[PDB]
Amino acid sequence: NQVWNIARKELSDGLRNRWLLAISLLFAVLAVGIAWLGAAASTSIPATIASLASLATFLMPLIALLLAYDAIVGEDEGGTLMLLLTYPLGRGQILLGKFVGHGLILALAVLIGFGCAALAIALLVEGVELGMLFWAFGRFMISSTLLGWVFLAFAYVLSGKVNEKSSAAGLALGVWFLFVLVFDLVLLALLVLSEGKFNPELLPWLLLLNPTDIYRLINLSGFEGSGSAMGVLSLGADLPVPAAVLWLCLLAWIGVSLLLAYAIFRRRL
Amino acid sequence: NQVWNIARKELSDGLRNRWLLAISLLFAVLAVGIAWLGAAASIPATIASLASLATFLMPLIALLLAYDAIVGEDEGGTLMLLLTYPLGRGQILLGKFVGHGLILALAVLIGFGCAALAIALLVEGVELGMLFWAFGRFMISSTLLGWVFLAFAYVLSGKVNEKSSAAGLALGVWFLFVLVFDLVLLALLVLSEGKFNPELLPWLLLLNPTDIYRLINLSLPVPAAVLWLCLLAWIGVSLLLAYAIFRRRL
Amino acid sequence: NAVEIQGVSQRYGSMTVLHDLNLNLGEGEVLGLFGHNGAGKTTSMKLILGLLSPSEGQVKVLGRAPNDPQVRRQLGYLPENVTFYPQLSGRETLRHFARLKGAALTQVDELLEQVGLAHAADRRVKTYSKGMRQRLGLAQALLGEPRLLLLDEPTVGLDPIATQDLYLLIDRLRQRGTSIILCSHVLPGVEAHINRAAILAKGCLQAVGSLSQLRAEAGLPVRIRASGISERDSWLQRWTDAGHSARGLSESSIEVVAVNGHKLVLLRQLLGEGEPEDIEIHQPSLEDLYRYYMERAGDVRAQEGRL
Amino acid sequence: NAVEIQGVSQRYGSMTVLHDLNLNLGEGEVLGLFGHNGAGKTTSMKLILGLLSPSEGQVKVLGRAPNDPQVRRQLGYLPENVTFYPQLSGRETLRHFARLKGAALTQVDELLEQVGLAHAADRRVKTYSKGMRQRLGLAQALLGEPRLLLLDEPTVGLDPIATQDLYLLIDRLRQRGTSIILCSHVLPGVEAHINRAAILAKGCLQAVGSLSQLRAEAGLPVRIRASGISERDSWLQRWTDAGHSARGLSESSIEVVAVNGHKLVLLRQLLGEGEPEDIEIHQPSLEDLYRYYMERAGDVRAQEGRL
Amino acid sequence: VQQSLEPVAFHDSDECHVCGMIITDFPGPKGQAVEKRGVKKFCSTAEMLGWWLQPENRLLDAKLYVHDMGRSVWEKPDDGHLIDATSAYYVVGTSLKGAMGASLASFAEEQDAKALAGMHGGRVLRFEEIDQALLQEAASMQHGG
Amino acid sequence: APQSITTLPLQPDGENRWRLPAGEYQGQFTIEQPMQLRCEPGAVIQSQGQGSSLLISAPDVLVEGCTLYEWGSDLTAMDSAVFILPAAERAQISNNRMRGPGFGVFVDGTRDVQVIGNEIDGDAGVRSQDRGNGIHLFAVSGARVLHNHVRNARDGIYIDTSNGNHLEGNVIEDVRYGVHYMFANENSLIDNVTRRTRTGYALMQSRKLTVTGNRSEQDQNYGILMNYITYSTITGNFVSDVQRGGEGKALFIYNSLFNTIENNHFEKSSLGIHLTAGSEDNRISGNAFVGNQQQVKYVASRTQEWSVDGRGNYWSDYLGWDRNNDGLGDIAYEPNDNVDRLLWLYPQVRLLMNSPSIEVLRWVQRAFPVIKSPGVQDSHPLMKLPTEKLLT
Ligand SMILES: [Cu+2]
Ligand SMILES: [Mg+2]
Ligand SMILES: [Zn+2]
Repeated sequence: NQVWNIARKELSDGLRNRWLLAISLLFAVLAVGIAWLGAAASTSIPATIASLASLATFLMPLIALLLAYDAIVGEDEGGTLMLLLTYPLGRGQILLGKFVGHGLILALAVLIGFGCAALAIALLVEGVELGMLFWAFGRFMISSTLLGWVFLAFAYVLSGKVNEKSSAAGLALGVWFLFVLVFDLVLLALLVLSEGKFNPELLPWLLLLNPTDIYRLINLSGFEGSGSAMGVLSLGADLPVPAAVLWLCLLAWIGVSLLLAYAIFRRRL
Repeated sequence: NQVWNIARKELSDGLRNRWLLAISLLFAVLAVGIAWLGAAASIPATIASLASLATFLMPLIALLLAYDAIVGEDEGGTLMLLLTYPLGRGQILLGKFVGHGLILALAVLIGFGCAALAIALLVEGVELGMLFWAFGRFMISSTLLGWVFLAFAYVLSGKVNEKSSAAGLALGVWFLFVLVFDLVLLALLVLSEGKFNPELLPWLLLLNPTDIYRLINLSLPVPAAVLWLCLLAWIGVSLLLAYAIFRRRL
Repeated sequence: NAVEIQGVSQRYGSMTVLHDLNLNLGEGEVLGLFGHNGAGKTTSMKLILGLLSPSEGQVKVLGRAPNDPQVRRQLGYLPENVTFYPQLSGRETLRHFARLKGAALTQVDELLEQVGLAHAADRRVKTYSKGMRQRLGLAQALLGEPRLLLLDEPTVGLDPIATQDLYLLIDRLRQRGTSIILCSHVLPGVEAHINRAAILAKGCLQAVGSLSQLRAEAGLPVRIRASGISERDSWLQRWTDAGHSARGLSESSIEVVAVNGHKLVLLRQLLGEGEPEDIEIHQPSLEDLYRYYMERAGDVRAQEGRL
Repeated sequence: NAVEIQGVSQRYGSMTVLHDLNLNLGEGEVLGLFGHNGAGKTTSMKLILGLLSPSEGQVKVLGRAPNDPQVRRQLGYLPENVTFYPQLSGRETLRHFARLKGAALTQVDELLEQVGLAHAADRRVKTYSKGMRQRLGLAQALLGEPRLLLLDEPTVGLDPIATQDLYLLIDRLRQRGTSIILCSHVLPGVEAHINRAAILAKGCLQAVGSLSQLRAEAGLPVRIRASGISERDSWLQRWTDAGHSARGLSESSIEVVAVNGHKLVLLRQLLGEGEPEDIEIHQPSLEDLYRYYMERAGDVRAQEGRL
Repeated sequence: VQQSLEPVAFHDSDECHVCGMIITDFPGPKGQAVEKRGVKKFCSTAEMLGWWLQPENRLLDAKLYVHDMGRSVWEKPDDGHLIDATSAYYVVGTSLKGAMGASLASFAEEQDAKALAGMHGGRVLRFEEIDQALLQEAASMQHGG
Repeated sequence: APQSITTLPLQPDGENRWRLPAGEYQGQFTIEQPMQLRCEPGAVIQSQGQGSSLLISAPDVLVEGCTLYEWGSDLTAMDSAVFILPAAERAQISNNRMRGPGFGVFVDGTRDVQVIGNEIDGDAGVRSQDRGNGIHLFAVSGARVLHNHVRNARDGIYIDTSNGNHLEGNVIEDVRYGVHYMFANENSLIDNVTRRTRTGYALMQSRKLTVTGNRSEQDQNYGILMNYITYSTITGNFVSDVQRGGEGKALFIYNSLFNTIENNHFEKSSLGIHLTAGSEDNRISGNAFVGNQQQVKYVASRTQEWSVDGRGNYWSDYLGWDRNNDGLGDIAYEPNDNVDRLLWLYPQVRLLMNSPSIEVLRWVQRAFPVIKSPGVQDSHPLMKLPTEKLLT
């Protein structure tokens, strides 16, 4: 299978990037520091759960968009895309191989960070039951890898459209700024400026249009704690959906964007 | 003079930049919004918030302008062409500095006259004597801060050999001179549990040009003119260092 | 036959790009493609490579359809400007391309000793010059056992020695049954190694054939110069009896232009009287034939001191 | 005499990149610098342009020092792979260079008509191809009234018709009095246009002279290709006993590798026995002379399949 | 620093730092806090140790001096006897009338502190175990009922 | 000291009721009989420069309507005007203008005093150290002072060790302390007005006292000073525009305990409320914190909840929403940050105040709840103003 050949090239290409290594080391040391702060303040479990969720939300889209902002537009202007099209390959094989390689890099970074944090929690806090810790941290790695794959597909969509790498970097910066900061500030301004009198039924349903809030709604299901620890995500308690609908919505956010990236890459010539 | 001949080309090439236009438009929009929020709720809170916004964004504009002034011309191959012209290495750097300084002055004039016009239109009974003086000092200090980071970009561009490393060094310069210095000063204040010498902190506040801008716009054993002299020294020493780096490359 | 393009009239919508191109490539030929106006050469490139589907006619590469794996494992393509992956090394890029083409990995060693990259097989591609990247592109082009090479400017940035050695390797490959298509804008330099030339203008194929059949079809003046001639005053006028204009530029550098129909009597006149030093029999080269065939398709010479 | 190098020896530290170079370019002459082993071409190139200083030697460009402000106003330079400011137009860049060079702006549009960039003069050069960027780099090189031009690969990416017109423009500028130095890694294409050659080995200067002097100094064979004068096998035997090679080709083609020292007697018999109607006699060209002159200073030949 | 050790004499217009009341109007020992700038003055020792237990003033380099009641009369203390408050003997629970909080009578010797614990039934203690809860309990047991 | 019957005693009615006519008199005077003297406008009882003007030692005296002027100023001799002994009982002074440099109305043990509606405008001289007290109450029980008007004195309505009395409608202007209470168990003051006073209402070492409806306009230093008071009730007060003189605090809680602070209104001050570290666990719910530069000062790391029975306070800088439409916000309000605690601990951080790193730190506190220290937050804050009648 040529998909594994493209993925084997992409793994060794992406593991030699130094910005990725620096940001993954920063993520690991920040997760260790947040775990040590939670252990020192320990019951402070929802505070450190929300802090780890916010750290992963701020850092893992950055890792995915730094990996895949030049996957298609960097091959086309590098002259190797036409060469690969003359090789016995399709376009779905190239896209699937790049997605598999970058997803393996994302899963490796997630596993390193949330293994270091779990080891720090296990060594620091005495008498901690492993039945909650293993379940919560496994949910953390699975949802973090899903969020990274969401932004990988976003980067593939934004890279298959442009014809220059600088515009791809600008669109990646705009995508990172829009989904992380701008959407929550827009929702907060809509809630504050209307005092909760602007469509009270439809407003909790707008949280499903941002994957970075579905991630925190997944990871704040077990330990709500206090109502001030979420801000706008206190609107998520009014959602009548069960817990698996958020997982299905994250999978749909992967799939729809991957199909759109395949359509754009197929049309592009 | 060849300085103006290079400065006109630098003016045209900087005004035809998409990233600079986008960041300047966002800066003007944020300044108008800050003026609107200050007018709806007077003078020194709006001045302080605009000073924080300028301290956030004006190093970013000055580093976006000139991170590839020397290394980008070397990679494009026109740097070898320009040295065969009847030209000097000092004249090239001086013309680039003049053009980028005029671009930054035009940017602050637009994005600050918009805020002043919004303040004068929305709030009445505020007259014009204090507003003109405060805003004139404010834009002059903003131009001086932009010229400081312009000279920093001219220092960092001549040392490197590739355009990608210049962006990383400009990002490190932006991080170190805005966030890192004040954070380690605060950490030195906390970890020394209050027995730090009170005569030493306002004089190590002079080692970062961003807080010199805040001390200018927030009016301190220092007088009111040594801040301006320190800002001019921060322009001049970095310009001399950029010229000394440029004269010894290749 | 290797390439059997028949009746292709490829269009980009409301305008006609290619118009009735009938090109038959044999086995062991080094036929080259020339042309600068219009996208006639590039559309033919993508038609042979299978990147473009013909709107009319049929393209047959190696007997089969040009988008099959069995003809894409037997085809070598060297593009114009390939940057490759700057973080990978020389061995890893060739191993990746050999795994993609399904070739053997041991050849990855031999090809790296075949062009120039035995010493620099461990350094990254970001520390490579233009000629080294051309060597790497040739090395991935010769992967497996290709039967059709489609090189696009193979000697841009290369050595004056490696150019000669690359053409020697191309002659070795054409002596074993492979067929090469060379595209280049440097017409002096490829005219000593091709077997056929195809000139394209305005989308149409103006002339095809060997370099002797092109000179037979195109009546062109032969530009013979007898440098170091013994006598020049009667050499100004002895060639003009049969219509060969005798124009001189130095003490003895006279370029007599003939009519290509009286070559025996001019050589008899040159050899019976007067002793020469080094006669340069300047036949109409590929540049002059290209100029004539662009003029025949509709073109005007530029003014003096222009372009 | 423009460029009067009188014994420079450039050393980048302990090792000497350039060692004892004695070049003397004439007025109204055309020189071609060739060489790839050491960095003797680039260091002498920077020595002429004034971007470097001789550690032990003298350079005189146009009579004065190479870094004079009056010398540099009458000097043209076309560098390698130069891309201009991509957001400026094709006319604003030329206006900027004319203001920097102290020329007249009224010349500028005339140059935009001379190099063929009249239609694309109001578009940004980020939409330019390689050929139009080379035309823009030539148009800035002909600014003012230059007396010495240094072109490095001036015909890369250009059309063949544009290449021929560029060489016609070079000869027209040479007739007025300017002196041109072209650097090229492709030797067929400039061989008919240079008046003098200069081959550089690893820090040394091998041979300077015209092509006749180089062919006289180097005992190089002459290559004759004929298509059926009388017979291949009948003309195979005649060159063998007199000390010349005769290649046994396939059919109806005679290849003669002769010594070009006794050929004055030899071609009389070839005239007397058959027709010259399909023949081509090639003197040892620039590639063969380059191969010999870099074989004379080391650099042994490669294998059967290599490079 | 030698500039943080001199005790400043009490004037007739000196105001307490917390209550703001005229200091030289009430009986009982007073309190002074001398850091390297100007002096804080208190009308009672129990209003000072209340100021000292705050987290703002704990990390200061202030020297605390308290009036010595073993060499002075309770009705009118004199500024000559101003001992260090960190090395002092505080007896609490007495029925003597203070100024603001508990009647923390200060001494420098064993015998007078043992006496004022004796014929008033109070307890003698040191500086370092003065706490907020003990101060509130003493104030409730002295001014309640 | 001549007797009060030395002046012409024309007798209107036969229940020991006399009527002093208009005109000026001189010297000190003493009442020793149960008399019901009622003066007329123009009856000036101006003494020379010294002595108690009207010394009352008699039960059931209903002196009403004098124009006492220029009594003494010797405070250690207690040179008052209406010195009233414990031997006197049921004093009922009413409606007399009063001007002098000493004590206004001094009572030192009389039960059931009824000082009602007097103007005790003092002298504008002296440095306010020796201006004297208008309405000094020493060791009093069962008193009731109503509708009085004290002006330009020292710490005027001064209550010292009193078990049970009522304060109502007293307007107090240009004094040092408005109402000063020391050791006053089971007390009550209702609807008092305090203007331009140096610290306003000072409550020091009292217990079980009720502070209801009193206003405080344009004070300085402190609005209401609370010192060592226990089991109290602060309900319905209105503190407005406390300027600097301290930096200006509307409420200053120091060494206090289990009190009830509800339904108040602290506005336009530099500090809305300053809670000391030793005073914790007080019932604080329903107040309005509008217009203040800083609302709560609590420099500690112990958590404090400021909402009882599910209802909290109104905060002007609160940015929240009420989707359930119950009147209470849907997110908790944190009045303080960690940078505020760093500024309160280390004042040199005042130099590093407008820095971008400060805003970065505040955003880090908002995004990462681990680094947030426990504070003074209240769950369910109000969305509208709870007190409107206090705004009038
Ligand atoms: Cu008091
Ligand atoms: Mg609610
Ligand atoms: Zn006190």
